[PDB]
Amino acid sequence: FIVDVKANKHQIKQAVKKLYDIDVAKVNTLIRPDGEKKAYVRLAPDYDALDVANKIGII
Amino acid sequence: SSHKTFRIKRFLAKKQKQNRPIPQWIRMKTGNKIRYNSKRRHWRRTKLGL
Amino acid sequence: VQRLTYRRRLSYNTASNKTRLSRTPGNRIVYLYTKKVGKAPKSACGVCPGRLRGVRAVRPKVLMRLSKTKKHVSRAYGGSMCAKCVRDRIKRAFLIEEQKIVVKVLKAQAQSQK
RNA sequence: CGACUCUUAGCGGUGGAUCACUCGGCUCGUGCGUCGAUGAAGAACGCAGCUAGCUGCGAGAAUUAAUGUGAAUUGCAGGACACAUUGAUCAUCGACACUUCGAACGCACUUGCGGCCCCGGGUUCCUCCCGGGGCUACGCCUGUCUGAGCGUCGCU
RNA sequence: CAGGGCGAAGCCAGAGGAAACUCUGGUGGAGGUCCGUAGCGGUCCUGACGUGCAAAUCGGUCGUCCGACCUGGGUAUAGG
RNA sequence: CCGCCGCAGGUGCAGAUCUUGGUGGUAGUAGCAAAUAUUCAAACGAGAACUUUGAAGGCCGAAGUGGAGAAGGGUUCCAUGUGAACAGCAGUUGAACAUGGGUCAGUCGGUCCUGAGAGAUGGGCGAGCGCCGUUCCGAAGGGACGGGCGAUGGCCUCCGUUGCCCUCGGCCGAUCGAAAGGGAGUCGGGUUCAGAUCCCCGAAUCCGGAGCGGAGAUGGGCGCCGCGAGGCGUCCAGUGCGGUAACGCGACCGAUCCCGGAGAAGCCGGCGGGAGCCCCGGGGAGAGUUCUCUUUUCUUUGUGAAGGGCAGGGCGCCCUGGAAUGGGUUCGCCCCGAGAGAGGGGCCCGUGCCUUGGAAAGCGUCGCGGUUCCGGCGGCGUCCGGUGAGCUCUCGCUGGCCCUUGAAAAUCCGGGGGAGAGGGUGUAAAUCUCGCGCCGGGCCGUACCCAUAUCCGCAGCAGGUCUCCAAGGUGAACAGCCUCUGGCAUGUUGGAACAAUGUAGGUAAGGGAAGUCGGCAAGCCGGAUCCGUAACUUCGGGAUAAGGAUUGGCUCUAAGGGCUGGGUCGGUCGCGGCCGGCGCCUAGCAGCCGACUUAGAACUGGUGCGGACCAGGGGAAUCCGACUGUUUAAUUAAAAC
RNA sequence: GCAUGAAGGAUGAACGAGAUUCCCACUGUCCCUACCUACUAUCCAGCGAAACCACAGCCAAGGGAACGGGCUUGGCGGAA
RNA sequence: CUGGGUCGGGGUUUCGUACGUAGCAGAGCAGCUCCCUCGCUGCGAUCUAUUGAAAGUCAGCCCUCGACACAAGGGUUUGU
Ligand SMILES: [K+]
Ligand SMILES: [K+]
Ligand SMILES: [K+]
Ligand SMILES: [K+]
Ligand SMILES: [K+]
Ligand SMILES: [K+]
Ligand SMILES: [K+]
Ligand SMILES: [K+]
Ligand SMILES: [K+]
Ligand SMILES: [K+]
Ligand SMILES: [Mg+2]
Ligand SMILES: [Mg+2]
Ligand SMILES: [Mg+2]
Ligand SMILES: [Mg+2]
Ligand SMILES: [Mg+2]
Ligand SMILES: [Mg+2]
Ligand SMILES: [Mg+2]
Ligand SMILES: [Mg+2]
Ligand SMILES: [Mg+2]
Ligand SMILES: [Mg+2]
Ligand SMILES: [Mg+2]
Ligand SMILES: [Mg+2]
Ligand SMILES: [Mg+2]
Ligand SMILES: [Mg+2]
Ligand SMILES: [Mg+2]
Ligand SMILES: [Mg+2]
Ligand SMILES: [Mg+2]
Ligand SMILES: [Mg+2]
Ligand SMILES: [Mg+2]
Ligand SMILES: [Mg+2]
Ligand SMILES: [Mg+2]
Ligand SMILES: [Mg+2]
Ligand SMILES: [Mg+2]
Ligand SMILES: [Mg+2]
Ligand SMILES: [Mg+2]
Ligand SMILES: [Mg+2]
Ligand SMILES: [Mg+2]
Ligand SMILES: [Mg+2]
Ligand SMILES: [Mg+2]
Ligand SMILES: [Mg+2]
Ligand SMILES: [Mg+2]
Ligand SMILES: [Mg+2]
Ligand SMILES: [Mg+2]
Ligand SMILES: [Mg+2]
Ligand SMILES: [Mg+2]
Ligand SMILES: [Mg+2]
Ligand SMILES: [Mg+2]
Ligand SMILES: [Mg+2]
Ligand SMILES: [Mg+2]
Ligand SMILES: [Mg+2]
Ligand SMILES: [Mg+2]
Ligand SMILES: [Mg+2]
Ligand SMILES: [Mg+2]
Ligand SMILES: [Mg+2]
Ligand SMILES: [Mg+2]
Ligand SMILES: [Mg+2]
Ligand SMILES: [Mg+2]
Ligand SMILES: [Mg+2]
Ligand SMILES: [Mg+2]
Ligand SMILES: [Mg+2]
Ligand SMILES: [Mg+2]
Ligand SMILES: [Mg+2]
Ligand SMILES: [Mg+2]
Ligand SMILES: [Mg+2]
Ligand SMILES: [Mg+2]
Ligand SMILES: [Mg+2]
Ligand SMILES: [Mg+2]
Ligand SMILES: [Mg+2]
Ligand SMILES: [Mg+2]
Ligand SMILES: [Mg+2]
Ligand SMILES: [Mg+2]
Ligand SMILES: [Mg+2]
Ligand SMILES: [Mg+2]
Ligand SMILES: [Mg+2]
Ligand SMILES: [Mg+2]
Ligand SMILES: [Mg+2]
Ligand SMILES: [Mg+2]
Ligand SMILES: [Mg+2]
Ligand SMILES: [Mg+2]
Ligand SMILES: [Mg+2]
Ligand SMILES: [Mg+2]
Ligand SMILES: [Mg+2]
Ligand SMILES: [Mg+2]
Ligand SMILES: [Mg+2]
Ligand SMILES: [Zn+2]
Repeated sequence: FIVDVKANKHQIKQAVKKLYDIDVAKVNTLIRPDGEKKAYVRLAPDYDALDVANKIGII
Repeated sequence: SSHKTFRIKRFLAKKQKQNRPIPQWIRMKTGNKIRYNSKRRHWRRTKLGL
Repeated sequence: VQRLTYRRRLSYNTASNKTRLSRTPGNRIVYLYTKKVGKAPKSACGVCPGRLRGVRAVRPKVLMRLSKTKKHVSRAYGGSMCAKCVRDRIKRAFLIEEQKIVVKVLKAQAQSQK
C-alpha cells in the first residue's frame, strides 16, 4: 500500500485491519524517494493475499 | 549519502518530482508560450547546493 | 584467498568495530562482530592488584541478566572484596577493639595514682 | 585556358538592425490608510483525471457553503442525477475550513523525548500497550489559594 | 607508520686480581638513532608543460619516515 | 504617415583598451601524443576500428585497474525504448534522452550519554537590539518510602486510588554537543532486473510489562493406638545448603542510607596461546597435458548464533609443608621464611573441538524428470595426516618510556547495614537474580557511485579527497619483477608513413671536465659473505670510512632437533589381567618423525655467476648553523625560525 | 683592522637536498659528432579552437619626431 | 612463346655446433649384488660424436621461372 507519511505501523495495521476486515501479522514500512510511504502488510497465514487482492480490485 | 535526515530526504523528493518534462498537451492550450521546461536540473551539471 | 568486507557501515577499525573470522555452513568465511572483553571486579580493598574470583567477567549490562550466584561469592564482602583482605579486616577490627578495652580499663585503673 | 583575388549588380544564406505594434514600465495626482498568541510577515511540504513551472488552494487542498449571475469549462477526455436551469460557469464573499516550521509556546529541534486529564480498544478487573481528544512557553496586571520571615505587633 | 643496520642500560658465564676492579664471550633491545617503503614533504634537472592534464601539474632525482610524526571528524579563535 | 506656422527636448557618432549584440581573416590551422596493445570471426543492425558474443595476445598484479564503506552527490541505481542534442572521432553504446520500476529492521545506525565546547534561567551590565556569566548575588526539591488522618466503591471482596500531613531526598546546576568515543540484544541458508544481518525459510536473543512449576519448606521432641509400619494429640524449630580453604550448588527476603566495582582507556618491545591464510604428504570427484615422459598438473574437499561438554591458555587464588650445599625459572627477566620448590585443589577466559542446531541446508560430481521462469527429483562424495621464528587478526603474559601518566557521563552490578515484612505447623506465608509459558518493541536512514567517469576543482580535468579485506614465485621484505582470483581495453579518435626540430630512453673508437659561472646532466658505486678500516672526537661516534676478495650450476660431506620405548624371575584364567630374592650398566641406546639454515669439498661452463630486478661513488679541507624539528600553499628550504 | 671583537668572542665531534676549493674514480660535459628506439611533428578520414588584427607586408640611400612596409630617388616587381 | 611477382633452390654472410639418439665420458651418490662379481641399474650439472651443426639472410644482398598464379587492362584529360 501507499500510505500517509504521518501514519505509523500501529495505525497502518489498524487501518488495514478493519478497512478490509482482515487480520495482519506484520507491517514493514519505507519512505520511497518520491516522499511517499510504502507499507508491506503481511496478512495472517489463514488469510490469502490473492483472495483479498481480488476483493479490493488490485487484480 | 546513504545517511540522511528526514528533512533532507523530503527536500530531495520534491526536486526529483519537479525534474520532469512538460506534458505534451500543455502546448495545445490557448495562449500557450511554454515550449519546454526551462527549469530542468541534471544531477551532474547543476548541483542542488542543498 | 577470499578477501572480506565489513558487514556494517562503520568502516574504521575502532574499538566498537572489532570482528572475528567464522566459517558458515555455506562454505564461506565471514566477519562476526565480537563483544568487548569483560573484566572481573577489582577488590574494594584497593591494594590487591589482582581481580576477584568466582565472578563472571562480562560487560556491565550483561550483569543485569546473570543470576545472583554468578556475581557474588558466598562470604562476607563476597564478590566485592578479596578473601585475603577480608581476613585482615576481621582481625584488625577484633584486635583494635581489644586494645580499646585494654586502654579503657588501664585508664580506669590509672586513678589510684596522682 | 582555368583557378585564385578584387569590384559591382541579381538571387540565396548568416544575423537580427530598422519600421510598425504594446495586457509593461516611469512620473504626477486622488481616495482610503487595515497586520499578529482568535497564531502575522516569511518559509516548507502537499493538493488537479491527464499537470513540471506560474497561478490558486490546505488533507474539505487549481477548492466547500452562501449570495449574485444565468449556460458554460475546454488542450483532450468524462458524466443526461457528475454533460445540471431542481442552476453550468463566472464574480462576490459575510459561513465553514485552514498541514509543518515561523514572535512560535511541554522540552529539543532528531517528525528526538516527556508529563497531567478524559474516551475507545487489548475479555482491562490493576499494571502496562495502541489509537483519539484536551492541556502543559516567557513576561506582566487584577483577583484567588497555599505559604515564608530571630520584619512589626496583639492575646494566651 | 614494510623490511633491514648500529647495539645503550640491565643480566649470565668464564678468566685475571690482595683489593679496587679489570678483561673476554654471550644475552638484552635503548634512541626527537641510521638505510629504506607506505605516508608526509618538495631538492635539483633552473627537465616536461608553459592559449597546460593543471589559474602550480607531471617525470626522474630527492628530504623525513617512533616522532617537536601523519591524518579524519567534532570544537575554539573573526578583520586593525 | 507627412508638409507648413509655432512649441518642446533624453535631438545627429568613427574613435572613448567606449557599452551590448552580431560577424570575419587567422583556419579546415593549432590541436584531438602522460600512464606497453591489440587481433580474428560471428551476431544485431540502414550503417561497425569503437556495441555484443566467442577465440587469441596483453595489462592491473592483493600498497590492484579487485571486493566493500564514510563524507559528498541525489536517482546517477535497474529494466525497456529512442538516437534530435550531448558524451571534443564514431556509436546499434552511455552516468544522455523518454517511459516504468526500485531502498522493507526490537537485535545495522540515528535515537540515549557525556567530551572539548555551546548555552538558557537567577544576577549583573547595557541608550538599545541585546551582552556577560554557567554556580556564580536564587526561597533553584513538585519526588519517594513507612505511618497517620478523610473519602472512594472500583473487584467494598479489600486492595488499588485520591487529597492532606509527617518522614527522608546536595538532584552541588536547564538544555545541547559524536551515523569513528561510551552504549542491552541476529545469525545461517535461499530469493530480485535492481532490495536485504531489513524479505522468505529456519534457529536464537535482548529489553519492557503482567500463568504453571520449582525453591522458601515441611524438621525434631513426648505420649497414645498399632505385630510392626503408620496415624493421632501436643509443644518447639525452620528468610536454603556444601567445602579446612580458595570457593561451589538452580533459586536461596529485605528499605532509606553508605562503600566499592564495571563502563574506564597512553605509546613501544619481547614472548607465548587460538583461529583464518599459506605450505606439505596422501585419498576422492571433475578438469588440463599426453610426440615423449610424468601414480602427473589444476580445481574442489562446510557447519552460524545461542546452549551443553571439553581441550587449551591464564591466575599476586587456596591447603600441606618449610627451603644455604640456596633453589625455581624466562628469549629477557623475575620469584621466594611477608613462604621457594614439591604434592593436592580452586577460579577466570574459552573465538578452538565435539554435541543440540545438523544435513533436511550448502557445495562438488554423475544422472532422471517437469508446470521447461520447480527453493525439481535421485545417486555418490564432502576424507586422513603433517609442518611453521611464515603472514594477518585475536587473546594473554611480561617488560621499557615520560619534568608526557594517556576522557567523561549515561548505564548496569556486588557488598556493608538491618528499619521492616512474612506464617505458626499448614491446602502453609511473605518471598524468589531458578525453569518454562504469555504479550509488545513505536519513529527516521537503508537504492547506487565512493572516483584517471556518479564527490570538489566551470568538464568523463594526469590535481585533491578518510578507511577495512590482501594469494603464489623470487627475495630481507605489503620493494621491484612475473603469475592466480577478480577486473580492464590503453585512458575524449583511428589509418598511413618514419623527414627536419623536439619530448623520453640508449649506445659510442681514442682522450677524460680540455666543456661550463659551476661536473649541471649523465655516468661511476651499489646486495650479501669474509677480511680490513685513518685523521679527529663531546669517547657515544667517524663507519657501509677507505681498501680487498668471493658470489652460478651440479654432486657430495659435516653440523645444528622432536617423540616413543626402562620389557622384572609371568610359577601364571579377577600363553591378554595383577601380585612374586627383584632386572634396575651408559636409554650414554634403539626405533621413528621432521623442519630449515650454516660451513667445507669435488666436478663443471667461451671468467660467467647480487647475470633481470633490487641496490651508498669516495677522499682532503674551508664557511655557516650544534643536532633532530620548522618555514615564504603558487619563483627563496637557507647561513633564516 | 675603509668599517673585527666578546650573551656574544673563540672553538668544536656528529649532522646538512646549506656556500666554496682540490684530488681519485667516472663518464658524449667537451674534442666531435654519429646511430638506434618510443611518442610526436609530417600525410589522410572525422572533429576543430585561440592570441592577434588601422591598412598592409621586397629592399638601399635620403629626408623626416634625429632607425620607413607606405613618402622621395633608385634597385626592381609574376598566380596559388 | 615474353615479362616481372610470389614461393622454392643455390650463392653470400651472421652467430657458433640444434632437437633427438648414442657413449666403460662425467665429480660423485643410491639401489641390486653373488648371477658373474667388483658386475649391473638408477640420479646427475657438464663433456664427446652425429654436428662449421642448427637458425636467420632483402624486407633496399647476388644468381636462378624450378613451381604457382598474373600481365593484351582500369580511370581522367589533351589539337596547330
Ligand atoms: K451559483
Ligand atoms: K559514501
Ligand atoms: K554514537
Ligand atoms: K600513536
Ligand atoms: K558442526
Ligand atoms: K671543469
Ligand atoms: K634539521
Ligand atoms: K641543508
Ligand atoms: K646435440
Ligand atoms: K660439432
Ligand atoms: Mg525502516
Ligand atoms: Mg562535479
Ligand atoms: Mg553495509
Ligand atoms: Mg559465584
Ligand atoms: Mg540579402
Ligand atoms: Mg536566420
Ligand atoms: Mg459553490
Ligand atoms: Mg542530536
Ligand atoms: Mg611484511
Ligand atoms: Mg650484541
Ligand atoms: Mg630518525
Ligand atoms: Mg633517516
Ligand atoms: Mg610522494
Ligand atoms: Mg624550468
Ligand atoms: Mg610548448
Ligand atoms: Mg587531524
Ligand atoms: Mg587528531
Ligand atoms: Mg580590515
Ligand atoms: Mg523624449
Ligand atoms: Mg544623447
Ligand atoms: Mg559605431
Ligand atoms: Mg571624433
Ligand atoms: Mg593538422
Ligand atoms: Mg597530435
Ligand atoms: Mg607494471
Ligand atoms: Mg603483470
Ligand atoms: Mg608492491
Ligand atoms: Mg562526437
Ligand atoms: Mg546504468
Ligand atoms: Mg535522465
Ligand atoms: Mg529508538
Ligand atoms: Mg550567553
Ligand atoms: Mg543529547
Ligand atoms: Mg559509536
Ligand atoms: Mg545491493
Ligand atoms: Mg608511537
Ligand atoms: Mg565452529
Ligand atoms: Mg559456540
Ligand atoms: Mg546433502
Ligand atoms: Mg600472536
Ligand atoms: Mg545482609
Ligand atoms: Mg547498500
Ligand atoms: Mg580525476
Ligand atoms: Mg587521484
Ligand atoms: Mg563551484
Ligand atoms: Mg601481501
Ligand atoms: Mg613482493
Ligand atoms: Mg599507448
Ligand atoms: Mg583505444
Ligand atoms: Mg578518462
Ligand atoms: Mg652497443
Ligand atoms: Mg668514449
Ligand atoms: Mg673506451
Ligand atoms: Mg682517467
Ligand atoms: Mg675549465
Ligand atoms: Mg673555457
Ligand atoms: Mg647531479
Ligand atoms: Mg670521512
Ligand atoms: Mg659486487
Ligand atoms: Mg670558503
Ligand atoms: Mg640546521
Ligand atoms: Mg629525523
Ligand atoms: Mg615559494
Ligand atoms: Mg632543507
Ligand atoms: Mg623551493
Ligand atoms: Mg634560530
Ligand atoms: Mg670596530
Ligand atoms: Mg658586532
Ligand atoms: Mg660560546
Ligand atoms: Mg629600408
Ligand atoms: Mg641609425
Ligand atoms: Mg610599421
Ligand atoms: Mg608626398
Ligand atoms: Mg632453370
Ligand atoms: Zn585485598
